[PDB]
Amino acid sequence: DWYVGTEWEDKNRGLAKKVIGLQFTEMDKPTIISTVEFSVNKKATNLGGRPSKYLVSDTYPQKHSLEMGTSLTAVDCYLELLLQQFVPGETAACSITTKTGERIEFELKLEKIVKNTQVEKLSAAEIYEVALRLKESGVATFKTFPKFAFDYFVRAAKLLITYKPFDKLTKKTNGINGQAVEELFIQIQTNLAACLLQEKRYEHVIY
Repeated sequence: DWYVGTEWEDKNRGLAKKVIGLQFTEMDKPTIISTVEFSVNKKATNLGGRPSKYLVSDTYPQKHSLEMGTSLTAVDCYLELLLQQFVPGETAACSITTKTGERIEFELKLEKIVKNTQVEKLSAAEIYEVALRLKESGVATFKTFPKFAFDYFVRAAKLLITYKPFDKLTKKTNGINGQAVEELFIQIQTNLAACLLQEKRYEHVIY
C-alpha cells in the first residue's frame, strides 16, 4: 500500500483527510462543478446539533448523489471540499475542526465520479447556468449561513466576469444573450450587498 495513510489538510478551513483504503481505478479528482456518488461509512461523531443533509443521523454504509455547489449548510459545503480531494475508490477518515477546537469526525468513500466537467471547457451558455445555480444556493443559504451564501455569490460573480464585456455576447455566437448575463451579474451584486447587511445584523448575537 502506497496511498494508504497519506494525508491532506486545509488549515484555513480546519479540514483534514487521511486515506485508510483504496480501490484504485484512476487518479482523477472531482472538480468544483462535478457530480459524484459517495457513501458515509458510519455515524459521524461530534456533529453537535449542526444541520447536515449527509452526516445527520436518525444504516451504514449509505450512498448519496452529490452535485458540487448545491450544499445548503456549512458542514455539507465543507463536505464537498473534502470530496474534491478524493480519488474514486478511496476511503478516508475526515474531520472538520471548529473555532472551539472540537472535531466533527466522519468516514467517507468516493464511489465514483458521474460527471467531471471542467470550467475551462464550458461555453458562455453553460457558464451562465452554473452561475445561475450558484446564485440559487446563495439565495437558499442567505438566512441560515450568510458567509456561505456570500461565498456562493462571489463564486457565481467570478465565473461571469470571464466574459466581460457582456455587450459582445450573442445567442448566435456564444449560445446566450449578453443582456441575460449582465442582468444576472447585477442580481448577484445586489445579493452580496444584502449579505453584508445580513452579517452585520447578527455580528453581536452569540453562537
